[PDB]
Amino acid sequence: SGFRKMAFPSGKVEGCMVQVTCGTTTLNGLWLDDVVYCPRHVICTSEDMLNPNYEDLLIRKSNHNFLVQAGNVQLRVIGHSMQNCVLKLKVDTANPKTPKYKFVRIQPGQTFSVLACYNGSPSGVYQCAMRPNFTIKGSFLNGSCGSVGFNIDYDCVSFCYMHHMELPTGVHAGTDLEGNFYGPFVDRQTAQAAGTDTTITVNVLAWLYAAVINGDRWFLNRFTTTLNDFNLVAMKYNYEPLTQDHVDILGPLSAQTGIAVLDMCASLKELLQNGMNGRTILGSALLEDEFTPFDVVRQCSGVT
Amino acid sequence: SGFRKMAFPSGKVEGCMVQVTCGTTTLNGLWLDDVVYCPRHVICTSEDMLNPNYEDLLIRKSNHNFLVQAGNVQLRVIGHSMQNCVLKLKVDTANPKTPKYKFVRIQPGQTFSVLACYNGSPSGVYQCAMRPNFTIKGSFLNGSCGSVGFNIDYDCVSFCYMHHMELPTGVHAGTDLEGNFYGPFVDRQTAQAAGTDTTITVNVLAWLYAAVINGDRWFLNRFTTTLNDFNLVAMKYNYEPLTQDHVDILGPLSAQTGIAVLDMCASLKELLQNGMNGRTILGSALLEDEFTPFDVVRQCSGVT
Ligand SMILES: O=C(Nc1cncc2c1CNCC2)[C@@H]1CCOc2ccc(Cl)cc21
Ligand SMILES: O=C(Nc1cncc2c1CNCC2)[C@@H]1CCOc2ccc(Cl)cc21
Repeated sequence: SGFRKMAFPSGKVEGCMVQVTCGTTTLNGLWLDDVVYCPRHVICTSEDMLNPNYEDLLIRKSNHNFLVQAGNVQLRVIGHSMQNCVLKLKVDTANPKTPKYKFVRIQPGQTFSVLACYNGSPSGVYQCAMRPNFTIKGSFLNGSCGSVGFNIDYDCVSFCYMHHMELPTGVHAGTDLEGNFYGPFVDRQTAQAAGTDTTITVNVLAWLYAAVINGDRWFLNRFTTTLNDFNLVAMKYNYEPLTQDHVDILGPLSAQTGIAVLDMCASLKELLQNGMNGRTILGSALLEDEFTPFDVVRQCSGVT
Repeated sequence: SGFRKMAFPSGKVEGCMVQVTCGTTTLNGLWLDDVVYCPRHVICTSEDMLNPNYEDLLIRKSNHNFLVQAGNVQLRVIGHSMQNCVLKLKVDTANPKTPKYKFVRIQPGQTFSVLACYNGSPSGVYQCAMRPNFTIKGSFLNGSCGSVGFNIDYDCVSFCYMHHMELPTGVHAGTDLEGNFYGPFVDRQTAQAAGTDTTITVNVLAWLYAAVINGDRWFLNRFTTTLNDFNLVAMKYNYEPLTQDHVDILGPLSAQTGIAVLDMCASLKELLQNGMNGRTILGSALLEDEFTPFDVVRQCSGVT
């Protein structure tokens, strides 16, 4: 028992982190097979970030201008190409620690682990959610760019995020591993609006089921609701609308606990309208939305 | 910017996890150099746990009864000894992935990362605190015993915890890597009282400094207090008494923010007496005590 904000073991990803330097800019790269992936802004100076023309900036760079260091050894760069907002540096050596991997574009509301890195070295790992507005609330300092987010399914690492930018609001923005930004963001130093963020309703419900499994049951009530009535409340409290697709993925948790999805929706409705009344759920005084129904099933069953 | 409950990268520890089986009991072991460390209750059946005589139970076991599997290969056990509540299995092969390491006994209030494992395989990593009552609030299912807690300082892994038991309250108890339980616990299936738990005051103050660094400043007030007045309030709210030693370790955070330790104590006093008034600090609606002053300095500076 017990329920924690658990990250995936980061070993398979640590073995892929390298340092990439171009001119005076240094950031993190991801070495998979004979390719190193990093944010394309490694070719910019601070002044270039105001309005960069990446095609023109990259044209002035050659393979020998990209310094790639893995641990203490230097990698020989034999090719370079830009794909959307990432640079792909072809190296003459395959990473011997390359795990089985995939590049995946996650959906808003999905969770992943971030391995925060500086100078190609890992400092920490944490679990977070891709917000419905395509930002992440990470912990990233200067030099953290190129740090990646991922999920693991037994021996396969599905890379889903690469860190690029911190918005003036202190929230974070990045790309998938093909260099496409999540959200409307561009890699320029210009104030960019992240949309209205909402609470990931399906995740909160999954976390309420995780609380029932671990013994926190005070929030259970004698009521029920409909998907329509619940969504009227969710919209009022800036929660994402719950669909039958969301109800479907809550099925295993509904089965284990014997608490129907709409009954759990009624508990969530009362918590939204009345608050916690100074009480806690799984050690939190607010409604947690950073665990998906899959995360709750995985943690409660022991998937290694 | 941003502040997360960050765990240490778990790679160095993943390379040390093995599965240990003795009879019908399987749990996790820690392979360092030519020794495998695991909870001594691996030699018990469920029935034996009621009132085990470990000296007598171990006497019936020989080296060949301890099955140790690392990944897919079997390790040859050439010796066995009990040290307090851990078994040390001498193997004929040194773990080639043994990182630089130390065995350390942490103090109550200190934090560490847990690599939860099942059948010698890592499933997740999370950061937690050793409670003032020597329990931890982990996330451990059946088969998680032998999972370890640790800290990392550049290339050295200081192992501080090995998981052994879940109390009837759902909280967790374990030993240091010499097999000494943290707290008054014994490895027997008998209801055991964990003392009154308290909030780790120095950690809450460090986390308030981390909030100021990241922009959450609403809780700052025009007041100050004394160590005596503050401790009268801390005792009322079941907080640990703050000592000059605690004030001393908050020094770097006090310097960075320009907010004197007793001024931050006054903010904490008002938060204890009045609550948050429906507001959040670093995305939490309660006072977080799972970040030490060292953790806040490390995360805010970027120690890899
Ligand atoms: O956001 C950026 N980096 C950064 C990333 N993550 C955390 C932190 C920082 C910098 N301050 C400390 C915290 C850079 C600098 C600003 O101008 C731009 C513009 C576009 C892009 Cl893609 C990147 C950047
Ligand atoms: O606590 C124990 N294991 C366990 C450990 N962590 C999490 C969970 C469990 C079991 N239930 C699921 C969650 C075992 C069984 C109970 O009797 C004892 C008595 C003493 C000792 Cl050292 C160990 C144990």
